[PDB]
Amino acid sequence: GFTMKYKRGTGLWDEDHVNDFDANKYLSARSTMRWYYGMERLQTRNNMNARR
Amino acid sequence: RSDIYDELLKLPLRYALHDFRTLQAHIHASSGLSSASPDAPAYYAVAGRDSAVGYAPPLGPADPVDVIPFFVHRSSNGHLPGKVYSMNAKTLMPAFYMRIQNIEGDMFRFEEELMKIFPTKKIFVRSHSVYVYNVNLDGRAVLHHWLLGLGF
Amino acid sequence: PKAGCEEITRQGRRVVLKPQEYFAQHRMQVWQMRFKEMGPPFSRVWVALGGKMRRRRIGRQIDVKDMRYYWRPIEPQYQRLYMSRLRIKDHS
Amino acid sequence: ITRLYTSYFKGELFPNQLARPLERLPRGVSLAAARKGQRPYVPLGEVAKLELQGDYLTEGGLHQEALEYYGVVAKAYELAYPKDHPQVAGIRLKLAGAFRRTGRLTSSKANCEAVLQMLDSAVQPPLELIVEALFELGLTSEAMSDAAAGTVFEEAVALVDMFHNSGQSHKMLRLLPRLGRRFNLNFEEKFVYFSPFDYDRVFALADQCLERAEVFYQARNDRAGVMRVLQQRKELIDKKFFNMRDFAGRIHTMRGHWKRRAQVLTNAPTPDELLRYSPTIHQVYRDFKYELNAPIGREKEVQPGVNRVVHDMGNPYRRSGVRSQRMFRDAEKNFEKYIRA
Amino acid sequence: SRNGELCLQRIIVSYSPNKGNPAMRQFMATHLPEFHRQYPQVKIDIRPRQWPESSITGIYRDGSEKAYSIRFLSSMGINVRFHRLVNEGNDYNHSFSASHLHLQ
Amino acid sequence: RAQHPNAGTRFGRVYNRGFVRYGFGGFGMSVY
Amino acid sequence: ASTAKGYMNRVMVYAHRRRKARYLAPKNAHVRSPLAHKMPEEYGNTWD
Amino acid sequence: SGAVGRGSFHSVVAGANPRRIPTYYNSAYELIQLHRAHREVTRNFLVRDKVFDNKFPGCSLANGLFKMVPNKRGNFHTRELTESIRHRTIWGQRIQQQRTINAAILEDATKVLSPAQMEDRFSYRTPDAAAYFSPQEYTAANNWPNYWQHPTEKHVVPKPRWRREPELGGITRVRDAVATPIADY
Amino acid sequence: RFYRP
Amino acid sequence: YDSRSSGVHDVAPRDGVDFMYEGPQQVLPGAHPLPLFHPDNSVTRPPVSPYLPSPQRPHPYFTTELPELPHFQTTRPIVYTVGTMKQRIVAPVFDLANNVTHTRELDPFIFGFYPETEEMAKNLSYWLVRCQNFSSKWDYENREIWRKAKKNWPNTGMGMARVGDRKNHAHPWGAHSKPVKPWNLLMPTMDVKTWSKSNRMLVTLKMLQGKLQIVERLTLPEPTQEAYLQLCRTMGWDVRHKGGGALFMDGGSRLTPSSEYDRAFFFGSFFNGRNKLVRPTLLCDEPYDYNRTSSKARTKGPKGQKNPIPINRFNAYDALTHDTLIITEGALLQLEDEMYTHKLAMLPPHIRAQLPERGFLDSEVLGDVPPAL
Amino acid sequence: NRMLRELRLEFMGQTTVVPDIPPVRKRIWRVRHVVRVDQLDLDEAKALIGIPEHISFRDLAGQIPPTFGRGGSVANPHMRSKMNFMRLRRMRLRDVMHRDQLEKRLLEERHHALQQQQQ
Amino acid sequence: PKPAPRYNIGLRPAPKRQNVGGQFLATQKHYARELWYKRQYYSTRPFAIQKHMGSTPRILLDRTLWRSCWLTKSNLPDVNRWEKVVNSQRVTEDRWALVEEDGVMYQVNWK
Amino acid sequence: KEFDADHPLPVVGTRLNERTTTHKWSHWDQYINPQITQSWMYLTQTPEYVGPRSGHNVIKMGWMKIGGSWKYSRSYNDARRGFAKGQWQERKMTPRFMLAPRVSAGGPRNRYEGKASFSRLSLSKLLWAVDTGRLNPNETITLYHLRNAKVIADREVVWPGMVLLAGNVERVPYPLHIELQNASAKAIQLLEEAGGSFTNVYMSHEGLYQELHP
RNA sequence: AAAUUAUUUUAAUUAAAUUAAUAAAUAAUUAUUAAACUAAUUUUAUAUUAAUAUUAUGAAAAAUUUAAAAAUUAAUUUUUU
Repeated sequence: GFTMKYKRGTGLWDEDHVNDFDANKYLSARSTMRWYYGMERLQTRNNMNARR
Repeated sequence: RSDIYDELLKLPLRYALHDFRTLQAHIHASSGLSSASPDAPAYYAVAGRDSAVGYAPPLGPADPVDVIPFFVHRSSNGHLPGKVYSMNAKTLMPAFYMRIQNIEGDMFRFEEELMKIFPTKKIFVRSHSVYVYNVNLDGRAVLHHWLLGLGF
Repeated sequence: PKAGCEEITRQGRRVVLKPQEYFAQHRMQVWQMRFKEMGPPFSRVWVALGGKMRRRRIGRQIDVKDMRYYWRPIEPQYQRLYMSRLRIKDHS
Repeated sequence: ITRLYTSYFKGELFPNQLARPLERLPRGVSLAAARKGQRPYVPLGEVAKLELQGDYLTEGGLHQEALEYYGVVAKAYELAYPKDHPQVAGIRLKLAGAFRRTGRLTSSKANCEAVLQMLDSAVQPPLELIVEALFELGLTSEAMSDAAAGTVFEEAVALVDMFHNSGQSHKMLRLLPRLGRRFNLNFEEKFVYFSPFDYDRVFALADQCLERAEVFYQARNDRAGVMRVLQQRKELIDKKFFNMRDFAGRIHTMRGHWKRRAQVLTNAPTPDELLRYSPTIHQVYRDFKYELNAPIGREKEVQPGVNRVVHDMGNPYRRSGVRSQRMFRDAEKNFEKYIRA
Repeated sequence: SRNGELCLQRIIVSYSPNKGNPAMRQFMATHLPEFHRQYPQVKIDIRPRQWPESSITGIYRDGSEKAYSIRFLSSMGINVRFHRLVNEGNDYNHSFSASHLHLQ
Repeated sequence: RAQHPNAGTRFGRVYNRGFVRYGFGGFGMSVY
Repeated sequence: ASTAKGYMNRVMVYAHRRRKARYLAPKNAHVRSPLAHKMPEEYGNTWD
Repeated sequence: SGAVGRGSFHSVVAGANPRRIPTYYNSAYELIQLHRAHREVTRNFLVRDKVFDNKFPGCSLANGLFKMVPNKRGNFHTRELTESIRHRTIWGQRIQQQRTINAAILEDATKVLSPAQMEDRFSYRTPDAAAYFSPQEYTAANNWPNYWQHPTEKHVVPKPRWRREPELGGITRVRDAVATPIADY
Repeated sequence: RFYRP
Repeated sequence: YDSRSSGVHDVAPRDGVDFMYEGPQQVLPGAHPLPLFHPDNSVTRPPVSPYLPSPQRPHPYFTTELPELPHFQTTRPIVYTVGTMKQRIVAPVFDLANNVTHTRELDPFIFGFYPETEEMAKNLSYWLVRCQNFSSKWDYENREIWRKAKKNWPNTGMGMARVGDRKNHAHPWGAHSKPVKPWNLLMPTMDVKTWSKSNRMLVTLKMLQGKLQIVERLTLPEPTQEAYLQLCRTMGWDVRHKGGGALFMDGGSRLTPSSEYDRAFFFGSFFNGRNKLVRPTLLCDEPYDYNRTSSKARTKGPKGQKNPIPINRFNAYDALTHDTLIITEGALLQLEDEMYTHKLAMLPPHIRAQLPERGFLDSEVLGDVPPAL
Repeated sequence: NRMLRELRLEFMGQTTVVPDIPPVRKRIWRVRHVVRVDQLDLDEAKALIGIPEHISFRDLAGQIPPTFGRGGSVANPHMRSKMNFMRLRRMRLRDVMHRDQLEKRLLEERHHALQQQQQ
Repeated sequence: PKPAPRYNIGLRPAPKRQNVGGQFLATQKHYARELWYKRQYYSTRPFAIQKHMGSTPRILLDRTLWRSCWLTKSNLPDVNRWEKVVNSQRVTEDRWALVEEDGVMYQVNWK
Repeated sequence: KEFDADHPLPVVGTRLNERTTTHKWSHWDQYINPQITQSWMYLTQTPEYVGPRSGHNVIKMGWMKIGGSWKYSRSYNDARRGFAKGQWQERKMTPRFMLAPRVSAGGPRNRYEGKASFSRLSLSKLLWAVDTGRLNPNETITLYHLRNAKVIADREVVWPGMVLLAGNVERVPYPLHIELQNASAKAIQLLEEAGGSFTNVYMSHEGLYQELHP
């Protein structure tokens, strides 16, 4: 349906306007590397998907 | 209103109030021009200088020698911090309480000046506000006639 | 393995988000036409019209054929019944 | 069900009835150190009733008749208690306040100057007395038309502004406005107020000495002094009020949470013993010989024991497979370059 | 107290110098240095350990002991449970009743 | 069944010895 | 006697309901009787 | 459309507006919503030019492309960005217009009576502004949140006779003798 | 929406 | 309660630590007359502040400009709104080499907003909820069980239980009737109006607690982790798991402010210890819930806002678990910039009209002032 | 039970000292089968408690405060609980009217010290 | 605006589906006890074996549970050597069992 | 109170002392001395939030505890299912709605497609703003200014645009120009006395948009 | 129909009428939340209300009153932590 798709890239950083309920209180050393690498992936995973 | 202002001018209140007439925003080119400085050069006025609704900057302290111990700020839109909520709006209960939300200072030396006004309304103090109970939109009108007298 | 150890390995139907209702459902139209709610805050009468105003007129009393013309309040015992379906919007 | 209290109703229990300690002047301090800087069976049950009957007479206005009672009490008290005792200093204090009503200021000041020499020689006098001890002496000084030395009132408070914990008075009473759980019936229990002029006597006197110091300068016309009396007095009451301050708990009526009372009637440090003993100023002596860590530098003062091998950071991924322990390899060797001195 | 001499010897105070529930750490600065003056002949020893065995326990000179839970219990209560130890001697358990108003 | 508080003995009914005799009226409960 | 923890918790042996405020008048409301809503001296007025 | 004083075309009726050049207005609230609006158009260009800097080598393979599909960025530039410039321009005029009047007022006014009283006649110096701007000057009220530290009420907090302890490790430690707390009833 | 029926 | 009146204690001192109580003069380890659950002195978690936070000092920082150091006024002119501290602040910023260079005056609106616990709770109660693993809170439902939907024995005449289709929640192979599914769990909507307040009353708390430290640049010589522990060793930070950590709001240097962290530091800030590189901001966009009523009947989701604050903004949890806070001026420039128009919109009108007189609304779009940094 | 309530009598064995005024004589009359009365002439009361003959009782009572235990009997236990509330307020105000009366006198002096300063 | 249901989050382990509780309360799943070690109602607290619920354990000792059962092979590798944290390090000391010899107790080696 | 200091009253605690709990920090003790809010377990909720629901508010019987007696919840087990849905609330007695007669076939205050129902912008509001400084008195104050200056929000400008109401405003002091929709006759004769104007624009919905988002 | 999970608490009570192709609906009661001190008396004594929540038709021993009652019915004070 309608899910504010005009906001996906229109945030100021990469972790914004992406609803990720799967969080945690203390994300550990490699759970943080896993997180930052994650936001950008589903930001470039989405793009080159939508470019192809 | 003058009728309410007596019920403050009668009180034994420290931090005296401005006299009523000098508390009024409501009163020689042509018998004197209007208030908002429209001068003789074809009447250029100055924007925020006159107000028929009753807005005006705070008149200032009561008397110079005293130092008021609480300060009630104004809202972003000008009017004063009194708000009259209701107990249990969900059931539309007509039993109301007030809330004095925008004050800084020592609320207790502020709330100890409400007690002298309402010697019968339960007043509770909290970090930000000062709840006074069983006082409805007429009590809202008593406060502002006081928070104007105090000079805020 | 724990909830049923065989009921949870073989798979049945999985349930999902349950759709909501028309969240102005309870202002049904047998009031949106019969009554109208008047009043200042914290006193809302649901004034209604007279009971006998269309059926039998000839021969009824002369000064009671008009008590049917005033916007009377409905007695509060019904105010609270009908306005109960409206309170439920966000209880507690 | 509305009560009548006709038949005997035993008193209720309530935190306003604690056995507060009588305000003792601290150990390493005696009276004059600050003042010069400025058993046998004796039927005390019979005189306590007598010494009381003196008060009712000096409170009514039969001062001469109350003098003759306090005489008797000044005789039984100096027989029961030894020299230097505080209570024997209490009665020859009111006795000295009994002469001054009847003009005998020759013995009033004299019998009141001796309570000081009976209080200073003690070890730890009650600060409830020694502030009256020279509040009286202040009055009988003026009653002798001594207009200046009658203002030792300033030095009466010159103790309670120094050696009086203005917060120990309402430590347990400060929190009672939380014990009420009702709001529209039996709700006076949210506004339980106890005047500091009842639950603090060393404060009352301090307020009364300065009030008398206000009228002694009112006559002498010492306007520079009447201020440093007032501007002193207000800073004395407002810091006593300050120790009753607390914010309202839940305002509307609460039900059932009755075990919450174990949280309201407790050791709530009054805002005097809070700002005073703040953790940052008064710091907690933490000895690492009992703990299991120290700041980076001091990593050898810690809890000692039998042979210890420092294995590694207790990183949890050591329980995963090998491709997780091939990562995390250079973790520890990096951590010693962080705890080496 | 028996013939002027107390019937309690030790008051074991197991606490943690850094962990939590300051009730004990809050007691050893306010009350304990004053309960130490009234009853100096009580050999108060204290036990800093990681998992505080949360129970005050007096060791009476009769050889017997008596513990007291101090879970979740504030300083003012710990003050009382101290003075509840120096009072009783743990020497007998009698229902206060008719047959027990006169012990002998 | 009309379950209203104040319609009978509040929660059920019990027969303590001060009831089995001296019931309502003092002349005693029928049984017990 | 048999007092048990509180004002209005007296005899507690008769099986009457304590805490019941016997002094207060009955809420006769709808019931039809001469005894309705009348201070006891006005009971003889059975014409109103 | 209105949005400025030019009058919307709904002055089809030839409603004139005489008695003009009448008000000096400092455009206080409008300069505020300009700095707010100027932040958006720059906070929008930042987005329209987001270009992959993949600090990770997993999905580095796009590190040259923009972070928005070419058709979308070609839209968002035109839908939201170029709108926000118009919305920024609007305030950039409602103020540049109001200044033009003030420039005319502040000349015809400066003459008449005083070049000293002039910027007092056009002032807004409420007697309390020392509360908000230079609170060191303000005394006539006690508007601290930590009121017990206002100089007129500093005499509330106690000044503990503290001390250091080298045997404890330089810990500061107050020399107050604790008052024996209440115990029983 | 599909309203709950 | 008070059970186990015996056997809980050993009548013997452990021959090591155990020790009698000598006297009233004995300064016991840990003892203090206030009920503190984190008894930390100034040697364990030492505050990085000019003075120790005292009740006398309104804040443990330079209330005034000290003469022997360059003073840098705020990036923006300053006004004192409702809650602010009405007291000037000057925080000395630290060189990377642990030296103290120029002192910098902080904004009394961001770092001067006095705390009040119940308005950081709205921040904490949000985090302790937003930081669940909602999708983990699944649970089987009555229907989702896959058992016979037909009573095998109709209960007619014998003493069998009045039960059939036993896939309900009573039986050890059943599931709930109203179970807990993620799409039934509320993620709370958090306004920027109160997230900002709930961040400013903390980053002031971390200043009143004297745990606030400003650094010129959070940059490493090389991106290796070892260079980030070596940096912490000179700066004295304790990123050990147990020693209270550090919260870096990396905004870059004073003249080169940047939101995207210094790539050098970012790769070096991956230490297993207790540290959390957060984004240099306190605001976050308005919440929105496109699936407001039921629109999308397939979303997994929680209920509530579909735009949760990400994990690495400045929150209340990681603000109180990490003792020291480490802000580069490149963040202070961003915080004063992003909250300027917010600080001004909250002043009362009789004040708001005085700004262009006092030089607060100089608008670089009109050209009355050369553009700020 | 209503009459007994107006004689301050509920429980068995309770005891009160009511006057012989007329509308009490009916209340006691209706409940004669419940109470056990005893009459005292006032002179036989001025001696039951040792009282000088000259002191009347309308001056003895003019001394006790009117707020004796359970001051008033207001129309319902709420109005009771707001008659005890304000009574616990006029205590707060009694210290607060005290704490400013110290300030209002220091303020009126700080004015005269200032005023007379310029002379 | 309306603040979240902290209910019991971050403090204590999840409650178990009482009669009461909102829809937003996330209880624990069917057939899963809220207190891990209370398999019975009288199973006593395990001495030094905690289960780390919540986030990834900062410092996972070998003798605490993490999504796992207890394995006398993997949890306590050597029963004679006994670990702890010291300066945030997983060190291992010789296990000592206390015996009294002279009225005081001695931290004598255990093996 | 000790009659003599030498015989101190003993400390033999009661159920009001020996049974207490550790003082958590109240929002005042953390407002005084913020040096004690040392962990997130100190940020306890609003004092008014007592805690989660813990009892069954059974009707006609107070608030019962959990695990309590269900002898008297005969109608709580029946007011938890919820009100009958799609069913007349009034089981007998000819529902009060059915008794009253249908009036005005759409309703007594119905809004059809094209009804002139305007949200009331009290003149006091507009006059309050113009001095406050949100509105510029020079520029003819069309509804864009009112919307963009946060005088009125989105939730109050529907299709009939607005309506100026002279509410208690006995006087308007300065020449004020407005382009609003359907001022009240007094509100018009108030602006027109002070040399102002009021040219009531009554735009179609297509015009309502292009005026708010030009 | 069967169940509905957390002791040590801290303000009381019953009601009985309009209607029912015979009881989810109303009064009255109870309840949750909240209220203001109108002559009557003692210097006595007084639970009166508002707002909402509410799946109920039948009252021991008396005093009497209908009815072949052979009890039901009216009645009205009880109705234990």
